[PDB]
Amino acid sequence: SAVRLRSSVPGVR
Amino acid sequence: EEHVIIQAEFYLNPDQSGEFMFDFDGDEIFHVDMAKKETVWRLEEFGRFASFEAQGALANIAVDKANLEIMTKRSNYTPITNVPPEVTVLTNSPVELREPNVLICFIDKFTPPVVNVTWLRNGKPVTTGVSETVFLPREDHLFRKFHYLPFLPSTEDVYDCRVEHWGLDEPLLKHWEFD
Amino acid sequence: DTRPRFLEQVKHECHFFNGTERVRFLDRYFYHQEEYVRFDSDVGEYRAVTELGRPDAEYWNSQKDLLEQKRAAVDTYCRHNYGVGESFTVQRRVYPEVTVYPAKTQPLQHHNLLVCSVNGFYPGSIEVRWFRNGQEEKTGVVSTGLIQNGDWTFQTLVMLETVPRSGEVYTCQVEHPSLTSPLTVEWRA
Ligand SMILES: *[C@@H]1O[C@H](CO)[C@@H](O)[C@H](O)[C@H]1NC(C)=O
Ligand SMILES: *[C@@H]1O[C@H](CO)[C@@H](O)[C@H](O)[C@H]1NC(C)=O
Ligand SMILES: *[C@@H]1O[C@H](CO)[C@@H](O)[C@H](O)[C@H]1NC(C)=O
Repeated sequence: SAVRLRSSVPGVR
Repeated sequence: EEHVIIQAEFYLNPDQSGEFMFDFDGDEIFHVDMAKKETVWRLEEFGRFASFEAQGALANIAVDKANLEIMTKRSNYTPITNVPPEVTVLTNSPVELREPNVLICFIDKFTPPVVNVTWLRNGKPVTTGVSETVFLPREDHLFRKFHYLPFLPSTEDVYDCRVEHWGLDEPLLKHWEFD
Repeated sequence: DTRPRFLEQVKHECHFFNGTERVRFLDRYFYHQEEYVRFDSDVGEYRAVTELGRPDAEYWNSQKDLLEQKRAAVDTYCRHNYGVGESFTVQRRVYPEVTVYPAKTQPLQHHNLLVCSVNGFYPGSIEVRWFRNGQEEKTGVVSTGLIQNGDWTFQTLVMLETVPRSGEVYTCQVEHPSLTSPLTVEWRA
């Protein structure tokens, strides 16, 4: 089935 | 621990190169071809059992690119220090004359993830049948990479794997020959 | 090209102990080789690893929805993906090929090295031992160590420094998770 990805988090400023 | 699965990403300036892959215990499960927007399984069999929506990788890489801009400023534009590779050439099985084999060029412990690799047969570049991996992550956050050359062993041929990297003063040649 | 380079890395790590019985998730961010901020599922919040990551730790920890996404990852991400890939990763088993051939430690000299070549196996955990006439030989053993081939197989060479005498039978013995009993290969002088 489908492999899920983890989000990369947008940094500050 | 028994196993580790890592979703590893990078974005590199000014090359504007970004990579996305999954690692299982040190082997590549798949990577995403960013230009083609396609999931590339390391072994073909993998894609019969699992799927991955390549588009999702694209979103992460865009964030990584934006984060790199932020961190570069924050670091006061402190650039990466070049770490040159260790290079090893080996065969994947014991060599027997005129028995098809494969040369492996292992390029290890280096950064940034940019390298020029050339296979040489008797001093000449060869490209027939060659293949290669993407840049693979290390636990020390340097990189490693594999290049492959199927070949027919003979007493008449010598081989070299030639590696160029910004951390090297001259190209590194690693030799292989029968015996 | 002497232009300076700048590198960002992200590693989302799932660590598994005893299947999915115990699972740890790490959300790790890097500038060049330097980890600057991380989420550890053991903690449940982002923590700055270096000063460079402090603004992100404070900013990210102020986002409750984000933290709950990360806090659930051991289930929705790690345990999930493990389930997806288990049949061809965790359960992957490939038998070693074992070859024995003689070699030389120094050119011109007579054969004084026995090579046990173990190729194409998965996973990496392996034990290779040498025997001379039924007795384990523990001296003079040198190896390449465990070599990853990059294609989901390993190899290793295990060499025995010895001067073969006529009649002697040497045995290379291999233990590996894919095997239910030791694999032995003999070599005679
Ligand atoms: C970057 O420069 C600022 C001042 O503009 C300074 O406060 C900070 O410590 C510098 N970053 C370093 C030295 O890594
Ligand atoms: C690879 O070759 C290209 C073309 O000559 C060159 O511009 C680039 O700097 C080289 N990269 C490395 C890492 O040597
Ligand atoms: C390992 O898994 C088995 C089966 O789920 C269980 O009986 C055992 O308690 C687990 N060990 C630990 C330390 O959780």
